[PDB]
Amino acid sequence: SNFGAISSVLNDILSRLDPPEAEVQIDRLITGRLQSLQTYVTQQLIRA
Amino acid sequence: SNFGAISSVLNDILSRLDPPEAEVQIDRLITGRLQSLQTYVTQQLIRA
Amino acid sequence: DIVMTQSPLSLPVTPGEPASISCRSSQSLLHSNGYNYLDWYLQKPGQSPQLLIYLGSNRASGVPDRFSGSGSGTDFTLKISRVEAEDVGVYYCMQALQTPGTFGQGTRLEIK
Amino acid sequence: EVQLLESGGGVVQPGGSLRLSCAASGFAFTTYAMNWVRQAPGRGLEWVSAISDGGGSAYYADSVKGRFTISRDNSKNTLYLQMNSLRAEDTAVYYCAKTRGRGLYDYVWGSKDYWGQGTLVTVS
Amino acid sequence: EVFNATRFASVYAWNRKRISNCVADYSVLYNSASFSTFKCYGVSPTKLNDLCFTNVYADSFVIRGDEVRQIAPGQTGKIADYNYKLPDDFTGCVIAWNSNNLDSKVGGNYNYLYRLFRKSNLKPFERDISTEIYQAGSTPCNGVEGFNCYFPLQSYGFQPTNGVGYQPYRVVVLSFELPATVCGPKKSTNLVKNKCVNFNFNGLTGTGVLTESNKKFLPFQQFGRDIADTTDAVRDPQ
Amino acid sequence: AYTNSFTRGVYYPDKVFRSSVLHSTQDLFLPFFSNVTWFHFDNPVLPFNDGVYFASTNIIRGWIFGTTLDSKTQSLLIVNNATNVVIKVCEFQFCNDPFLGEFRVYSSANNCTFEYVSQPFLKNLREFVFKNIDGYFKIYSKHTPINLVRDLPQGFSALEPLVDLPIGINITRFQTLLALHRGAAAYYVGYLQPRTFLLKYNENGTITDAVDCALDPLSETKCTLKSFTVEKGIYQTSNFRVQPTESIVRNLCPFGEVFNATRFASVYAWNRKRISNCVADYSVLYNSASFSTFKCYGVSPTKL
Amino acid sequence: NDLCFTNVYADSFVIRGDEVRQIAPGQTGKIADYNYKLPDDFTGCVIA
Amino acid sequence: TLEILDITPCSFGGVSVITPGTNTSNQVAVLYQDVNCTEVSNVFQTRAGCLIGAEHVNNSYECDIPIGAGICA
Ligand SMILES: *[C@@H]1O[C@H](CO)[C@@H](O)[C@H](O)[C@H]1NC(C)=O
Ligand SMILES: *[C@@H]1O[C@H](CO)[C@@H](O)[C@H](O)[C@H]1NC(C)=O
Ligand SMILES: *[C@@H]1O[C@H](CO)[C@@H](O)[C@H](O)[C@H]1NC(C)=O
Ligand SMILES: *[C@@H]1O[C@H](CO)[C@@H](O)[C@H](O)[C@H]1NC(C)=O
Ligand SMILES: *[C@@H]1O[C@H](CO)[C@@H](O)[C@H](O)[C@H]1NC(C)=O
Ligand SMILES: *[C@@H]1O[C@H](CO)[C@@H](O)[C@H](O)[C@H]1NC(C)=O
Repeated sequence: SNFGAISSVLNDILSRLDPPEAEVQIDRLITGRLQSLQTYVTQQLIRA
Repeated sequence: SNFGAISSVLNDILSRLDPPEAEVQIDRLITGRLQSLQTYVTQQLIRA
Repeated sequence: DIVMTQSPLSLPVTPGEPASISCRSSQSLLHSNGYNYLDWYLQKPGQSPQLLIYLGSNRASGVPDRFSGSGSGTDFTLKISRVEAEDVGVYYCMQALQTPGTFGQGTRLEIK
Repeated sequence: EVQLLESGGGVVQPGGSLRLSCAASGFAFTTYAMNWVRQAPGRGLEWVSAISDGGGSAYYADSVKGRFTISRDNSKNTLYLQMNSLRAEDTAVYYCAKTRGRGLYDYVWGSKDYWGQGTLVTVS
Repeated sequence: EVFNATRFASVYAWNRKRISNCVADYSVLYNSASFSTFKCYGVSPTKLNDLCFTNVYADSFVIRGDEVRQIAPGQTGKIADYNYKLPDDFTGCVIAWNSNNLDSKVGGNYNYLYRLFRKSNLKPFERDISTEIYQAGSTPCNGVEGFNCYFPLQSYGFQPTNGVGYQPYRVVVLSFELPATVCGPKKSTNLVKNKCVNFNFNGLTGTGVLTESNKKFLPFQQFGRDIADTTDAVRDPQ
Repeated sequence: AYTNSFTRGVYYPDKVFRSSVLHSTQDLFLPFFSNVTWFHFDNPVLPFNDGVYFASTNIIRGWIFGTTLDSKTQSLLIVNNATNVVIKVCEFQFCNDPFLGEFRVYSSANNCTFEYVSQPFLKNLREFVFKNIDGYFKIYSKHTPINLVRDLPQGFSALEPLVDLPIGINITRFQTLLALHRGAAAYYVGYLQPRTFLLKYNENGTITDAVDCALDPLSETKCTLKSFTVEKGIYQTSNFRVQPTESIVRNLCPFGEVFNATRFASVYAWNRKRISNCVADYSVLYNSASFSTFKCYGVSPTKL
Repeated sequence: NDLCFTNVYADSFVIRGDEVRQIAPGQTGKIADYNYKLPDDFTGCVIA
Repeated sequence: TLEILDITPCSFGGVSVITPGTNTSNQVAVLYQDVNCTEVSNVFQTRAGCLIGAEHVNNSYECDIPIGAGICA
């Protein structure tokens, strides 16, 4: 999932972008994926 | 709650703004409302 | 085609007096949109002719306000309130409906 | 600002050809319609030909079907009128004159607000 | 034939060139002191020689220099709303350079032309050529211009005398849509089997190990994915 | 003609291999159990409507494609010639009787733009899918030996892409192409809608069956459950809402003392009027034929 | 006037009145890449 | 007009099926949650929404497919 970034896959937007705006794109991807993994860990804690 | 956006009601900021700034404002509203909903679901899971 | 008639052709009008100019059409020039299709012109001697009134009623560009066209269907009339030495010219009439663009015989306005 | 220039037209042997060129300076020659007018010395005007935008639609009057050849250049803003089989009754003041008409029911042969400068063709 | 084309079209009826199945050299485009505006969205101008795309469109028109700003994702104004619309997810880039000595002349060049009048904002990548006049008043024009009845198309009026922002600026838009076919030069080396390598298979970058696949493909299938955008199998493009 | 196409109209939605996986794709597809029109010389005019499924059962040779099918616009005309195919996206004249006369459906090739030559396409059932997306024109096909030619034959078949066509043309109506010959053949026409299907890929990497996700309420559960054998129970599939219809919406400035006033002032002694706290009607200002000059800057005259 | 710094650097050069826009963090151009590149984490101020 | 009005949101809700398993049968019933379905076969209006496609009966059973409010298929 893009999470609002221009592409979901990490290496394509690393490949096709300069660091000043890739920093923005990677930051939005990290925010989305960190939210997803935290949701998973919380639900595993309740299930455990 | 605005969650740091321009206005909490959706249709006014969709109306009085161009679409490119409106995507950022809608994104801010979605992040706030989504995180509030996730907080409610997690509290409800623990209470259940 | 459209058998056209401009009458009378030679018009000796005193300057300052109004002059009435007519052109007649065999077929109705009122289209389905409600507008009139016949155009009024003037030719100065040695100077190229101008559109004076398009579509029977409205301002062509640069035409003074005392020139006014009238009429509906077949019987149309061109009127000038005041005639001066700059108003000498020969007045024509043209349609826009059929394939041949039919002109008038030319209404020569003369100063006495 | 807006004015029309002509070129050519003079002494010519009948039964041949001639060239008359109409160049425009200050208008949108692509969008405006275009028209052709003959005027003899001693009687008023007669329409001979008309064209719509981009070529394609070419119209002729009753005596001049096939006798006259019309052409248009949208790049160099020039109007041409290629001449064939000249006659002594074609001795008239020939000049290009433009039309308003840009609407659907404006009828390209219709309301012609400007007229060109003018030149005389002598077929003798 | 796109850049040094003799005549560019007007912005309402701009010309489209399809670019496919060739190798593009973007060094001559970024390495030119002629292009005033070189601003690229979604790609960097430096790394354009290592990206490989399915198809490239070239859109060419002439605007005044003051409104090269409007040719951008998510801009407003006249040209952006009625003549030329770029979407907000635009990939590719727009460039411009001054062309006063080719498109502006003494007496005004009245060939280049733009739409000012239209009832609605234009869709991105759907551009019209229509010449029906605009009715701004209440009276139906019925195809008759006059008062409250405007022809929606008029010229720019290019003078050499006017300021730098009013000079004709030839705008060429490049667009990239990401089986890639249009890409610049690099040494297509030999395949390395059974080793942990950094593959670049026709732009599909990544790392991993490369073995043969025993699973049967079909002649139209380029690569293989199992689940959740993981590139399982690939074909070499040679 | 009302006929029931059972399960046909399914193709590979992309060029990507998948195996042993369920996949839900949303693309232009022929809906399951659809009302395809049966056409039986005689070939009526029928419109495109964004994607057409053509199935037929050898005097049928090709198709013409376009908007006017005449000089007013560009058009496409794809014909087999029993050795290859010719694909013209040229500009043609009027084709009043579309047939190969030695041919006449190729009317004229003035102005004309594109040409392509490729492999030929060649009871039997040859079924085809034609669509435009993104400026392209993509074709899919498969041929199958059948025997139920009296009606629509049952089976499953997947359609593979043959060629891609970089066209970008306004297409809205089209013909099949049978030359004027004086055997009775039948061809079926389907239409495509943007509906989501769930495809099951096999170990061959092939489609085996699918579910039309708006066909019946059971297949919505197969969509939302990503399976084909729904276990017994109650399944929350989707939501619904009634959509709103016919949306509703719930002092005059002294302009007459500015415009229709008797005595005005000289240009050195010009007047001001400050105007505030009223409701201003500029539609009366704009709708007047007296104003020989109308110009302003920074605002639009209609949108004031 | 209120903030104290461990080290303050001043850098001076002459460019064109167009190329003032390149002297900024995260910018491209001839001056921005081949003559004077500002870092992305630039904590400073520019005067022309 | 200076009248007073009321705003109640127009009807929404989840749709939900009743399936007995595909290997048993292919018929399904559909439940529309909290709809007084005068508007969009056999209809049954319960407190748990109204049920389309299921046959009302009189005698009671120990049931297996729950719907709500004591009604179960
Ligand atoms: C089919 O078309 C190709 C296209 O050039 C041509 O070369 C070939 O001769 C044609 N064959 C027949 C049988 O018409
Ligand atoms: C085709 O070219 C001829 C040659 O100039 C031209 O007259 C005609 O208008 C063109 N037709 C189209 C549809 O472009
Ligand atoms: C295609 O032509 C039809 C004319 O029937 C028109 O209605 C439609 O808007 C055109 N579409 C495009 C994309 O130009
Ligand atoms: C498909 O795969 C099966 C087993 O996976 C194999 O037996 C068969 O030959 C393959 N090919 C087909 C059906 O064309
Ligand atoms: C449905 O609405 C009608 C209209 O008033 C009402 O009479 C009926 O009792 C309602 N049914 C339920 C179950 O609320
Ligand atoms: C169920 O019982 C009620 C009780 O009176 C009766 O009215 C109704 O007809 C019965 N339904 C059937 C299907 O027998």
